[PDB]
Amino acid sequence: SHINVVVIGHVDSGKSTTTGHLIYKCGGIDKRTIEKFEKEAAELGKGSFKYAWVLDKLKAERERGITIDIALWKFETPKYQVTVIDAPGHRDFIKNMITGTSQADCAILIIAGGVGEFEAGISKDGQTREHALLAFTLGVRQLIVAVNKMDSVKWDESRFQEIVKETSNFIKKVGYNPKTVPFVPISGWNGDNMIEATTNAPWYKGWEKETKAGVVKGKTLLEAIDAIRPTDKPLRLPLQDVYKIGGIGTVPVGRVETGVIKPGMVVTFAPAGVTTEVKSVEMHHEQLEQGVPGDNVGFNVKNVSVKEIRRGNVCGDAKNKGCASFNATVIVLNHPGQISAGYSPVLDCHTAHIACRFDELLEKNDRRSGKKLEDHPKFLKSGDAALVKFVPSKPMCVEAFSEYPPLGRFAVRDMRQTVAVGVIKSVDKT
Amino acid sequence: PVARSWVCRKTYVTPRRPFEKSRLDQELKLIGEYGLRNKREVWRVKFTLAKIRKAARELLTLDEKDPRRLFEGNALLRRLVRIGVLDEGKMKLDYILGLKIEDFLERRLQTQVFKLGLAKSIHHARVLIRQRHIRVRKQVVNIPSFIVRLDSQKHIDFSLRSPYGGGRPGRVKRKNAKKGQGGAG
Amino acid sequence: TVTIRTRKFMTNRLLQRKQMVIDVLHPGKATVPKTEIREKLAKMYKTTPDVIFVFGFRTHFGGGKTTGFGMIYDSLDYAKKNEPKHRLARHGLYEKKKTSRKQRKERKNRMKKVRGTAKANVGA
Amino acid sequence: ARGPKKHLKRVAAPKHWMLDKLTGVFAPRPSTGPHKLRECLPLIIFLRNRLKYALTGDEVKKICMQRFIKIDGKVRTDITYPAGFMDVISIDKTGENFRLIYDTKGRFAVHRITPEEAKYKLCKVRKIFVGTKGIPHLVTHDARTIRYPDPLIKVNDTIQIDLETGKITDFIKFDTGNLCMVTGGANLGRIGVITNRERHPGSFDVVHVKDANGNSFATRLSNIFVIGKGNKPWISLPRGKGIRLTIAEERDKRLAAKQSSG
RNA sequence: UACCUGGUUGAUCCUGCCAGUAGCAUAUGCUUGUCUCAAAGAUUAAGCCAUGCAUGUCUAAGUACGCACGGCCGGUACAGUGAAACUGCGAAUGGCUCAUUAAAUCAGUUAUGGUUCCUUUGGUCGCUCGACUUGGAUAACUGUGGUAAUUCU
RNA sequence: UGGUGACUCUAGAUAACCUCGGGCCGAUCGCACGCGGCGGCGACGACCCAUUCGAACGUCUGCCCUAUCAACUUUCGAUGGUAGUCGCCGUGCCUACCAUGGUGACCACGGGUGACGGGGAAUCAGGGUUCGAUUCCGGAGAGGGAGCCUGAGAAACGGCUACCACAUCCAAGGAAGGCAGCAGGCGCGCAAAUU
RNA sequence: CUUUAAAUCCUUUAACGAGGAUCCAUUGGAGGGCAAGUCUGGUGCCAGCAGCCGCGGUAAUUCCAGCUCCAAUAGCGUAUAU
RNA sequence: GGGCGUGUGGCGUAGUCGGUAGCGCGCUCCCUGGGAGAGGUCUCCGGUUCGAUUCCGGACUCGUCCACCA
Repeated sequence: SHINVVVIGHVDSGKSTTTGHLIYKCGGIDKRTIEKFEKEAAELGKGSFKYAWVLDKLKAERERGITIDIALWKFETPKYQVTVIDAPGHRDFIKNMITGTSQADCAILIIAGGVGEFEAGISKDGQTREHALLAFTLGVRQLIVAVNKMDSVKWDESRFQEIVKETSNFIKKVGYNPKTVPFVPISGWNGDNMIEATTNAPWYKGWEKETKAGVVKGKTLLEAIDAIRPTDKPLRLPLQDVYKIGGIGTVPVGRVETGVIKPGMVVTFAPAGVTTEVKSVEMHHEQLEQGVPGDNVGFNVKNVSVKEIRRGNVCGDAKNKGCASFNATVIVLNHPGQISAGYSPVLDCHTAHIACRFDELLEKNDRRSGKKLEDHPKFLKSGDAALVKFVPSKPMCVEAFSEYPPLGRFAVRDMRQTVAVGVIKSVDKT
Repeated sequence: PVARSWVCRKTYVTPRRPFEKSRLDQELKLIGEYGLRNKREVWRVKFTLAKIRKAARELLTLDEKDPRRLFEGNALLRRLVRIGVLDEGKMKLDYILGLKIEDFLERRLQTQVFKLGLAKSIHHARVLIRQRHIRVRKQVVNIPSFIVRLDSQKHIDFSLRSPYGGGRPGRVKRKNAKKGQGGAG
Repeated sequence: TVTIRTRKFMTNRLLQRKQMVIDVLHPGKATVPKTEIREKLAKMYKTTPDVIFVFGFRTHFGGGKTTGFGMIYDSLDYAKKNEPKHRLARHGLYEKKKTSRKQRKERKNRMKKVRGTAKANVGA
Repeated sequence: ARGPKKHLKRVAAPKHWMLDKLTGVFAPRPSTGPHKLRECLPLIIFLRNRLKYALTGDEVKKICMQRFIKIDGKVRTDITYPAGFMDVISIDKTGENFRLIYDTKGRFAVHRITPEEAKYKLCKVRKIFVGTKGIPHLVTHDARTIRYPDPLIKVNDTIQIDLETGKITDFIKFDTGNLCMVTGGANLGRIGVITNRERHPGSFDVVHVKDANGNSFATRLSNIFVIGKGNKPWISLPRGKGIRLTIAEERDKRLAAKQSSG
């Protein structure tokens, strides 16, 4: 089977390094290509980023040493064909982190074990807490915590147990069940305990997590991934990029959130409003008979220009609607001021990136009990929960949370953060 | 090398002067009296008259007793008498020149429906061709430009499948009957 | 009330069958399917309906006449001997290959690259 | 052409095959043999188009290897064999024998011959070849190299071969008073008697031949093929007997048959 | 259907061109109900090409020790299919394009007594004055390898 | 002996020759098998003679514009005589030796061609004018030219060997390429389809 | 059902299926050449029209609109070739 | 989509120690010239702040260029 995994975590926690090295040991990349990246990285004074260079393809990413856009790579496990979605750990690029997490079925939270790094990551200003919250808010119910950089602390057990304890209390407040989350001590740089059990941690007997089939045990991070698809739902493949290949034509690229895409299917592009036939579906330069949930495919479309469709657009089956307005329950997290009617921030629903206006603040409810406190409040502040009517600036496709969960959850952003996250209750379809 | 026809012949000829009053009237008298659909089929029938008249004219330039004039002459007069254009009593090659444009206009099937009196109108006669309401020799003809021959003149009649003939009643009667018993209980 | 007659009946001592041109008279109703033609021709010659292979039908305008042509055999062994392979499957008694023509060639010249016994091993 | 061709077009094929130009792009290329590609008749045409035994060419493929076809003594398996002039095609399972004689036009007439007439064939010699030991030879029109002939067989004599042995029985002199088969050109398909020989030093000679009903004509000797003595042939003739009445009378004859039947 | 009309002048007869008029293609514009047919990267670039594909082939009857199947009647070779490989034959046809070329190509006409010619067909092939069947390679296959890499070995 | 319009044709006789990179003269195969030994259907294999398939060269006649192209061809073959070589063959095809011819006011030679030729298409009273890259025949060529192998048949290109242009992968040592084939892509464009 | 290798379309058969049969035919013109308003208002040698001749300088038969009308009719205009 | 800018009246444009919202054409009115007058979502909200077009953040709008060969 195929599964998607998004790597999230605080900046410099070793996300790209752990991911690039995991892909290497799984045979996803040949040794000579790694040796090339190691030389190029050394020439820029960054020899300690040879594995991150696997994911960082943009010049701006290699120059700053931080991940900016989403990188899609593959490798196989004894049970699944995994597609990793390396998400940026910097605040300015949380938008790309949301469109990448709304895809993944599972999330690997990279936490640095070094002294000072962990505290900075779980701080009120750390992204470790914001990422896990966004992951759970976007649909990712399965979580894997990888305590990276265990080599800097000489694989100290008390330090690992400390990180596991605090992380458990945190993820529990977010909504996750600490018992269903495996904690794996690793070293993204040395490659310790990633695919093979490390000898530097003789105290570590392995992780254990509760599943619907019982208790599963393991030791490595690869085994944690093996211990991890809405194919029955309408097709929803938003675009990440749009390519113009000579001889082939226009080839949009993206990941399949729900449903299945196949050659010959009549698809519709929203908000563009363009319907055409899919000629072929490819996955890493190999043609497929079909793209199921999870596959980051590149499909060729007929009679459609690269100017008619762009990044942010959502593709779907034309035979199996748009949104004029939708009421949704939102929770203000961090907003330095007040949220009044007219406020038009950007909402990240599944992989759609549209600016929606807080048309009307219907009700203000208590975040814990859900009981209504005030009708038609003048404004909202950090900590408040409320039922708000939204109106997208551009055509957008959303569904009720109760009917289609993957398309019913979204994120609100502004003033340096994710000011709110919510679930759609009802939708007024066009 | 692909096996197909690529043989085209235009069945009509547009006139040289397009905007003179004299020729404009005559064809208007031919459309309205014979129920035609455009001016093209006026010149189309005028084109096939120009084919036969020229084929008759050059036969006169060949002198008499010539077998080619004797064969192709008698071959041409064989078809003119079999389609009800020229009578047996005027079977000779000199008479083709005096044959006029309205002469073929009787032998359109549409006129024969207003000639045999089974159409209220010559313009109603074409619709009986269009709606597959009449047949000739147990063969329905959905085209009015069928050139009826002299032999099938007595075989023109309503089709077998026709409400106006011996067939099923039409949709209007099947619709005026469903409320004729559905409104009465 | 569909009555079938004969046209152009001649023997095939060279082909171990008989061939005659089918004429149909179906007034008021549709072109009758080829299955019901066989048993009607079977009782018209008092022979077995399984070797009656009619095809090539063509209606005349307005209906009432459709014109086809078929072949009736001597026995079923010749009916499997001298016949285009598709006419067997038109009854649904023979199953042909299920391989797409491109899939035949894309494998075929891929056996031109490797010399040896591995020609049968490259495919799947 | 960097060598010999292998194909033939449906439009460039000879018209006496009477090939529908709408069915296929190509024509069945006649294999090389005892008769040229012009005056041959490939066996696929004889089965599918003249007698309608088979409907497609692959339905001739199953029947040709059924070994039922006997062209002039031999059983051929190639459908593209050039069955030329007076090749006796006998078919066993019907017991039916056939022979190619021209019509009044240029085409080949579908003629059933009697079994007592199917065992022998007339052939025109091409040259008197002298073999390597003072051994006289002859090549017929169908490429039959016959050794030790009757020495009175000259260049334009016709000889009567038995197919069961491949040997001569009697010969017919090129002399005035003999029946003739005009084979080639505008007079292809006429049967008449020899009237006069016109000599030509250097070019092709011509002989004038009068038809039986006085329709006298001429044709060069290349198309001339004598078949009989006096007024009697040595083979069975199809209807019309090669007289070539003008198109005035075929129209009368055609209407006469439909007015007598109704 | 061998057909003209307007424009020099104050007006006239003329020379006389210009412009209309009817075709036939190529593009293009507006519009578009049915149905049968059917041209379609020639003009500029005989300019440049990704991918894929268009030339292979076995009969009772050239060479079968791949169990890869498979029969048992088995020890007198092989049931028989049979991949591979060897041999034989085709790949010189067909398709595409029109750059060159102005008695050249080509067309009609003939000449080859100035020439070769696979196959087919038909003749030959005990005509010569000395084996109951001769020799040794080699592919497939078994087995060890190279080179980043090829329809390399 | 026999033929042609005319042979140095064919056959015959003779006197010899039999090319070591050699002219043939079964050192095959299968199904039925019946009478020590004799057979049947064939398959296949060849050398030679015809046959067909062609090609190759010749004969005669036929081409578009142009004189601001009137003289050209020529010992670097131009037209011939002689004798060879080469070639499958005739012949300046080439080589030798002699002769001085060969073409042109009947338009040669030269240039242009937005020129593949022809059947043909469009237009027309009659006469013509224009078109014909385009399915039929034939020619010519597969980036540009040159050279060859194999085979009956190629100066072959979905066969090789060079140079020239363009262009692909590399581990930098090398290797490989030819859509004016079916589609398709860019470019060129006023202009032309589905990998 | 038929068609065909398998289809598609054509033809065949049942069911529905138009009253302004709103299931709504355009393209060019309306001074002459050349079939077709001395219609109406705006425009005022301006914008523009028209292949040609020619029209516009305030009552435009030639511009722009509407109404009407004319030719051809699923076609027609325009460009360029002949 | 990565980096840079541009947005303030009908037009295009100023400007702003953070405090008054402009000029020019335009439309209005007055005697091409001059005068007065109408005319603003300072892209947007949220704060910072005694007072925000400015100060901050955010995305936005358009223009710009680097990327982008399933």
